[PDB]
Amino acid sequence: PGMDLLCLKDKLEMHYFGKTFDDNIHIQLIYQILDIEKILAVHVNNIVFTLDNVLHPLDYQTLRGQTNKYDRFKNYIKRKELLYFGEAFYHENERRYEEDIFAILTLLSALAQFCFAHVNSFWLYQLEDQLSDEFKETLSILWEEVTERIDSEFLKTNTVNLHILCHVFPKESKETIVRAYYEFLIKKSFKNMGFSIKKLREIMLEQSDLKSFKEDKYNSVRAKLYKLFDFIITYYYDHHAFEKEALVSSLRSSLTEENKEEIYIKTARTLASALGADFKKAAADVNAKNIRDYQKKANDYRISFEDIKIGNTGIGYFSELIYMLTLLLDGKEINDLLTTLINKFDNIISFIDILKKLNLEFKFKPEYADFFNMTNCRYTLEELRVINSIARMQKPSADARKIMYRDALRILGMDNRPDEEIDRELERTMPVGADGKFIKGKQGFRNFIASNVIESSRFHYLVRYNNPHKTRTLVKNPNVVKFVLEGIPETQIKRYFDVCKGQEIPPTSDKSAQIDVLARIISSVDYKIFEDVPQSNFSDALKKQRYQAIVSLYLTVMYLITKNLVYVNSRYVIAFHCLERDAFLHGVTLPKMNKKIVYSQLTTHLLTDKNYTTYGHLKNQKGHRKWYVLVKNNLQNSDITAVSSFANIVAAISVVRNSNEYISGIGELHSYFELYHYLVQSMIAKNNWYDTSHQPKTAEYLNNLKKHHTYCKDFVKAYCIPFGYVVPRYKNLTINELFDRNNPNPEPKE
RNA sequence: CAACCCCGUAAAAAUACGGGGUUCUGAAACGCCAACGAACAUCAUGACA
RNA sequence: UGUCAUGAUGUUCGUUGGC
Ligand SMILES: [Mg+2]
Repeated sequence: PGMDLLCLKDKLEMHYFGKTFDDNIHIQLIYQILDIEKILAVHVNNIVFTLDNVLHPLDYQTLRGQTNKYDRFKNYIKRKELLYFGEAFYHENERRYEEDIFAILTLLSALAQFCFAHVNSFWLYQLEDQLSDEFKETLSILWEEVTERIDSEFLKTNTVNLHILCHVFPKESKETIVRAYYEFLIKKSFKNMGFSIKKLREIMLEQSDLKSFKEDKYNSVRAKLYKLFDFIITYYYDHHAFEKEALVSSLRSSLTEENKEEIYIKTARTLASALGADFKKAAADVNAKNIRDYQKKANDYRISFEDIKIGNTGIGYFSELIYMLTLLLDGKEINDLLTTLINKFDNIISFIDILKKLNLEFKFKPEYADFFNMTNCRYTLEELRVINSIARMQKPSADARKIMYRDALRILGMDNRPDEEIDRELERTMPVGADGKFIKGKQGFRNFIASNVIESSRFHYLVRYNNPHKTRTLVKNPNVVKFVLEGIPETQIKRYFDVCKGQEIPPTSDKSAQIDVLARIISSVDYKIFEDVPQSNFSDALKKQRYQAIVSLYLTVMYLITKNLVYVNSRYVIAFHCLERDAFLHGVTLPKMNKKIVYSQLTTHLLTDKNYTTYGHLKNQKGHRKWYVLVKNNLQNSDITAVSSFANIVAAISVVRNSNEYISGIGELHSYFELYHYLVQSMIAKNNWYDTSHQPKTAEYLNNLKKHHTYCKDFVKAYCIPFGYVVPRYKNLTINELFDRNNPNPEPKE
C-alpha cells in the first residue's frame, strides 16, 4: 500500500515524523523536502567554482590572532577582480566592510558543507538558535538597502492603471488602493483561490454586456485591460466574503463536469449583471490622451507602507539567505532557482491541508516542528515571491570598466601576452592627450567596445566561468563550430548571412552553403578590423551594422559551449548527491582502500538483499530479470580508480576549466553528450587515472577512443555503475537518446 | 522517449502484442526557444535662450 | 542644458509559432 521502489518508506517516516503510518500522503510530502536540497546544492557548487576561478588561490576576534588566516584574508579581500560581481562586495562605488565579506564567505562555506552530504544536519531548519549574533546583522544591512529601493520604485512603471482604479472606488483611502494592488501582483493573493478567474473572464466575454469591448481598435491596449478586470474580480470576492464561501462549497460539492460548467456559466452571467456598469466605466477610460496625461503626473500618490514590508517586518532568516545567493548569480539562473522553490513550497502546504481535512496526524518531530508548520510555510512563500519580482539592470559599474577593457582585447587577439603590450595598444588606438582628457572628434573604437562587448550579458558569462587568456581556442576546430551553428534555428541564420555577406559571394538558399561561409568568418576575427568604424552616406550605416553582427556571432558560439557543458555537469552533481543521502539511510557505509573511495559498494550490497531483489528496481523473478543481469554484467568491468577520478572531475568542474588541451582533436560531433564525454575520457588517458592490473578491459576501451577520435559507449557504462540501483537514472545518463528530453530518437537496438 | 503496477489472449525467456493507471520512478514542462508587437529605462545623433 | 525628432543595445508583459 504505497510502498516505494527504493524501499525507504519506514526509514524516512521515522526520520522525519517519529513513527510509521499506513497511508500514502506523507511520503510525497517528504520527497519535496528531499527535492529542494538538490537545486540548492547545484547552485552552491556553481557559485563556489566561479569564486575559485575568478579569484586565484571563534568570531572575528580570533581571525586577527591567527596571523596566517588573517594574512590570506587580507590579500584575498584586497585582490581587485572582486568587481566582476555587482553588489556582492562593492556598493555605491565603495568597498564593503571586511566583516560583511567574511560573513558572506563563511555562510557560503557552511551551506556548501551542509548540502554536499562540521555542522549539524538541522542547520538550515533552525537558524535562529545557531547563527551568531554578528551574522544576524550582515543580512539585515543587505536587506535594508533593497527595502528602500523597492518602495520608491514600485510606485511607478504602472502609474496609469492605478490612478483609474482609485477613481472607480471613491470611498477608499489612498492607502487602500495601493495595499490591495500590491497584494495583487507583487505577492499573488490571486493565486490562492480555487476559482479560474481567467476562465470566468472568458465566459463573461460570451455575454453581450461586456463583449462590446471586442473592437479592433482595442488592440492598442491589451495587457493593461486583462489585469484590471482581474483586480476588480479579486476585490469583489474580498468584500462579499460569504458569497465566495458559498461558491467554494457549491464547487466542492459538484457531481459531474456538466454541473461545474453550468454553475460557472451562471456565476459568470450573474457577475456581468452585478457590476457590468463598473466593468464598462473602467474600460472606457483607457486611451492615448489619458495614458500620456497620467504618465506626466507620476508623483500624485504618496504611500509609504513601511510597516507591512518585510524590510521592516521580521523577515525570516531563511529567505534572507536566498537573497544573498541571488547577488552571486545572473538573470537566467535566478529564475530557475526561485521558480522551482515556489513550486516546492506550494505543494507542501497543500498536503498538510489534506492531512488536516481527513483528521490525520501532521505534526513533525520537535527538531523540524519550528520550521515545518502551516503558518510559517505560508510566510516563507510570499518572501520568495517578492524576491523574484525585483528589477535588475546589472550595469558594469564605473570603476570596473577599466579592467574590462584589458580582458576584452584579450579575447580578440593577444591571448597570453604580458600586460605591458596590452596597455600600449590601448594607448595607441584611442589616445588621451593632455590633462588626462579624451580627444574629441577622434574616438569611435571605445564606443563600439563599450556598447557591444563590455555591456553584454554573454561577455560576463565568459569572464566568470572561463579564462580570457585561453578562451580563443574554442572556435579553432571546424567540427565544433559547424555543430553549434546548426543548433541555431533557421530564421536567425538567414538574417546573419545576409548582413555578413560581403561582396564576393552570391545568394544561395542551401542551409549547408550558408554555414560553411559563416564558419570562415568566425574562424579568423581580429580587433584590427574594427579600427575604421564610422565615427559618430549609406556606406557608413551599412558598415556599422556589419561590424556589430560579427562580434555578436563570435560571443554567441563561445557562450553556448560553456553554458551547455555546465548543464551536463549539473546533471551528474545531482546523481552523486543522491548516493550519499541514500547510503546513509540504508546503513551502508562507503569504505576506503589505498586512500580512495569505493562508490560501487551500495549497488553491491543491494544485489544480494532479499527485500530489494523482490520488491525493488533490481528484481529477480521469471519475467522481470533483464536489468538485474545487465547491471551484474556491467559491474565486472569497473575500475575503482576510474570511478574515484570521475567523482573529482564532476565536483570541481574540470571539463570547463581544462578544455583547451583536448578540443583540438575531435572527429565529428552530433550532440553535447558526445563532446562532454570525449573530454572526460581524454583526461583519464594522459594523466594515467586507471589500473590495467586489476582490470584488463580498460586497455581496449582506451584503444577505441584514439583510433576513432570519438567516445566509447561501453566505457561510460563502467564508471556510472555507482548509480545502478536506480534504473531510470542509469539509463538516462548512459544512453544518448534518453539524455535530452527534446530528442525523439528511439533507444538503440541491441 | 524510457521505467513500474493492474486487467486481457499465447507462453516459462534479457517474455513479444493490444487496452487503461502513475506528485508515492527519472528527464528544468508552473520550464527553455524564435519571430512580430505596446510600454519603460539607457547610449551615440539634429533643432534652440 | 533642458527640451523635441531620430535611428541602435537590453530588461518587462501579452498575442502567436516551435519543444
Ligand atoms: Mg519526483
